[PDB]
Amino acid sequence: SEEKASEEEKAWLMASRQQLAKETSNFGFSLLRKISMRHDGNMVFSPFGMSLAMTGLMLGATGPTETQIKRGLHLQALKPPGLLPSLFKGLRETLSRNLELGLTQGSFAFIHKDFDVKETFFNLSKRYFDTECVPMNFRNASQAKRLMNHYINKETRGKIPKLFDEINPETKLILVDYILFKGKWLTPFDPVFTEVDTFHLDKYKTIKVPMMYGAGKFASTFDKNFRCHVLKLPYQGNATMLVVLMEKMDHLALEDYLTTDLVETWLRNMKTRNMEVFFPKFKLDQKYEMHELLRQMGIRRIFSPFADLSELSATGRNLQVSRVLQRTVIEVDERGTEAVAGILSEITA
Amino acid sequence: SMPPVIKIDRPFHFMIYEETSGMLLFLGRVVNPTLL
Repeated sequence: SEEKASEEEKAWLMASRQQLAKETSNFGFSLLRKISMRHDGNMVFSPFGMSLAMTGLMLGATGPTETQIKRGLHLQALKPPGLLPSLFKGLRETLSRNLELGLTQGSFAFIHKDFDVKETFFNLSKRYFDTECVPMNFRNASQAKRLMNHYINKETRGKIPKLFDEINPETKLILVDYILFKGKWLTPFDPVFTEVDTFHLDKYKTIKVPMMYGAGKFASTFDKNFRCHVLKLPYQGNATMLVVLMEKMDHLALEDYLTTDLVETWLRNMKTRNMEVFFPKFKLDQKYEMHELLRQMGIRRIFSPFADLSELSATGRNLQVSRVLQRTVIEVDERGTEAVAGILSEITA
Repeated sequence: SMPPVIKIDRPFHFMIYEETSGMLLFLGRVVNPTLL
């Protein structure tokens, strides 16, 4: 009947969305791995937001330029058309159903003087990301910097006031995607019990830090192979923070073994018990030039003189991505967590 | 007769997930909480 064709399609959408979530997590773990090779110390970024940024590029490329991006994001094929819109519609729904989540995302397209964008790409960007177009003069670099930093400061609500540092005058288009997460703990820590405590930087050195304290039902498990505790710190709106604490000072570096299956194994072995939790407050602010990193993930041609972005522009040929920068700030607190990521892509002539 | 205690008093990894979709929103490592 009419249900038959739509009932099969819902099963497929349900399957495809699980596949996309899994692929985004693994994409994230790949990045964490690449990033860690250069940066010791604290790190934070948004896999979801990073892969939205890249899929934004991808729709716009063709040939080896496009297919290299699909591989880098782990975006494997699906079953048998024209059902990509339904997949994005389904993702928005899922991220919109729970009004307590506190998650907003958005997208900008900053465009150079009279550089005409193809119509089908403009449309899709609004349909999939609700992209907002703003004319620009990147030749007048100092002026464009101030104007773009105003827009990102507005939308990130003051937490990333200066995303842009230097402006390449040969820039024809830059795509910015942002993600804002205002999470409230499902049971907040009472700041009356926050105390100064000893944190171990390594086997020899220590430092004193504010430790928040909660006592009650928490979900956790102990992986005996990696010798680590995993703990769920739930938010309102059906989000959660997984915390992974290694028992011994790096030894078996988790980064290199981290996969969707390992996390699924932990989530399966969780048990809930009355327990006491000490957990430190922290702010992070990190900034990563993704260009060379993405190149290591096999996304090459988009950055080369032979980049094919002919779905982004009809005529324009000598176009390429020169820079992909990601800036992420997080603040963990007695009330919850507030995390903002901004991601920009410099398209150059 | 004595509740377990988990003390995050050493470097750790964190992941913020939206549980309905399964999307990894944020991913990180904290090696020293007193600085950016």
